[PDB]
Amino acid sequence: MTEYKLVVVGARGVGKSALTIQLIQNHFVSYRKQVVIDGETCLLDILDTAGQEEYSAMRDQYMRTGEGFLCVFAINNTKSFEDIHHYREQIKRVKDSEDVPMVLVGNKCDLPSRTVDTKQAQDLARSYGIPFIETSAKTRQGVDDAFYTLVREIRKHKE
Amino acid sequence: MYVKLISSDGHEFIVKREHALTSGTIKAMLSGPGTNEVNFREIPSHVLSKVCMYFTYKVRYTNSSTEIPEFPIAPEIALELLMAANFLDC
Amino acid sequence: RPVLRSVNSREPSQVIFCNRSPRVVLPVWLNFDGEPQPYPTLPPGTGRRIHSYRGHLWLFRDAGTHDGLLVNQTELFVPSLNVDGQPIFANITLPVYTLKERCLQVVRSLVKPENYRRLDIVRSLYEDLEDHPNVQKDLERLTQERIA
Amino acid sequence: MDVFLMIRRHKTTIFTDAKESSTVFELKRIVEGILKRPPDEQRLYKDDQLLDDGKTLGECGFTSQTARPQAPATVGLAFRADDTFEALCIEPFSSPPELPDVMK
Ligand SMILES: Cc1ncsc1-c1ccc(CNC(=O)[C@@H]2C[C@@H](O)CN2C(=O)[C@@H](c2cc(OCCCCN3CCCN(c4nccc(-c5noc([C@@]6(C)CCCc7sc(N)c(C#N)c76)n5)n4)[C@@H](C)C3)no2)C(C)C)cc1
Ligand SMILES: Nc1nc2c(ncn2[C@@H]2O[C@H](COP(=O)(O)OP(=O)(O)CP(=O)(O)O)[C@@H](O)[C@H]2O)c(=O)[nH]1
Ligand SMILES: [Mg+2]
Repeated sequence: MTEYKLVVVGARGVGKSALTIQLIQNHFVSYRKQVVIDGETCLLDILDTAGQEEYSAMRDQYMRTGEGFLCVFAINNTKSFEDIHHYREQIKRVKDSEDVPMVLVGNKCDLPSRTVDTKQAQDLARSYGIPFIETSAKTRQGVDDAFYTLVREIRKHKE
Repeated sequence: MYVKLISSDGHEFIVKREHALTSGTIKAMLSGPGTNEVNFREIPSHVLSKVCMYFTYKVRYTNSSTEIPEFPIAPEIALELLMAANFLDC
Repeated sequence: RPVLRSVNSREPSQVIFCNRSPRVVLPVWLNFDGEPQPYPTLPPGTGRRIHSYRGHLWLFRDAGTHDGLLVNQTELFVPSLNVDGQPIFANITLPVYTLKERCLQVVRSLVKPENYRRLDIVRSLYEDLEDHPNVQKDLERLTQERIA
Repeated sequence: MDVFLMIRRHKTTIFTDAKESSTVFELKRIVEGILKRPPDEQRLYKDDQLLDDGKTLGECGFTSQTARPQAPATVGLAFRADDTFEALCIEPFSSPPELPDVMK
């Protein structure tokens, strides 16, 4: 059985931890789960949900082992969406490649204070060549699709 | 103003004087602190020609600002041109 | 602190790395300690919108042979700050190598380092072949050249 | 746009340059300033075909992509001793030795 190491990334408070907790235990307030995605049973292992900033050679060596990345921003926060570029570029640096499995994730679509329009993110995702999924850690909406899509983008990257 | 560079097998090469001076050796044999042609007894014509091509290459693409191409060196001429370049100080 | 080091300006500057050389280019960033740090390779003819910072020092080498290259016709590249958000352009080009150094490159690529001493060349060219391009050697040279 | 040329007659080879827009007659003028022969007594050739004195260098095939400085285009040269015209002959350069086994 193949194992897919995923890293959840984003600005502070975008809901990285909430999404992963919602993914595993189906609950909203070690990250491993066996799942069947496109007929191939695999094991998802979330590597990090902490948004603190640390450019240590050890964390680089830790992020370098991750196979997929969920770039998460909150649509209630404009700067979380603007920083997506920086998180994406840091992934390119540690992976030492321009094409790395990635998925842009917009969290907190249940909140009524949207400041980042959906049209903006799909345009940004279309420029990045990666899928874009709107998610809600409170309502389970899109959580499964967002991680499985990243697993799909990891299988796509292995030629 | 031009200068003649004579190879080992008698091939004559008229090249612009400013282009020939790119090599420290030729520069020293013509313009010392105080001379129209120089004979190279151990450089065959198929090497001295490539050296002159390097001269015009060096002169033209030095002042270039946007993009410089590679200077190609065929494998069969590589050693004979390496000896010359080391000898000519260019 | 060394002189060939980046500055912690923390002011981002979008830059375009443009490989106009026939080589696969290795972008080298000199960190705040002057230590050469490697960055993803640029195939020949490639351009990437890069995210750097003001005052950060860069140089570029052939990813395979570490041959020296030029960026905007200088050995080193420091991005200014983006005026009105427009990117700064980095134009990586080949140098006008010496005919000797270019000859060294061509034979290094054709002969494995073990067979260097199996050629009809002078002994002086043996050590010149073995003196492969090294980033640390060039940094010591470019530091001593900044004695202005 | 410049073009870089190797004017060759017998065992003599001239490395000079000119613009794509320049004509063959202007090239013949530069050969007169070097070899001291009147352009009327000059005949310039691309490979084997004679070049028209009125046609520009680019019109003859000497583009910047074919007459590069690191790989110039070759132009033949033949003189005219009074009313006697010589035959175009360019003595070829030497040959390199077979590449050593250490490089194969
Ligand atoms: C493709 C390509 N082809 C040829 S070249 C190339 C290429 C590829 C990538 C790049 C990326 N660019 C650089 O490497 C540039 C170039 C040179 O200038 C040095 N440099 C730098 O970044 C250096 C630097 C930073 C600096 O100030 C920094 C000032 C930033 C100030 N902050 C504060 C506001 C919030 N916020 C932030 N808050 C919290 C967390 C994060 C974060 N961010 O990521 C990550 C994650 C968790 C996610 C991704 C994977 C990894 S791994 C690792 N350790 C990670 C971490 N902690 C991560 N969390 N962010 C940023 C948006 C802005 N001064 O130097 C670094 C390396 C120390 C450049 C070129
Ligand atoms: N309404 C709502 N709140 C959400 C959603 N996702 C996350 N949140 C809230 O956002 C806050 C931060 O999310 P959380 O996952 O805990 O943190 P994080 O993004 O990992 C923060 P750090 O980057 O510091 O690790 C929490 O209060 C959480 O309840 C969502 O879909 N809807
Ligand atoms: Mg967290």
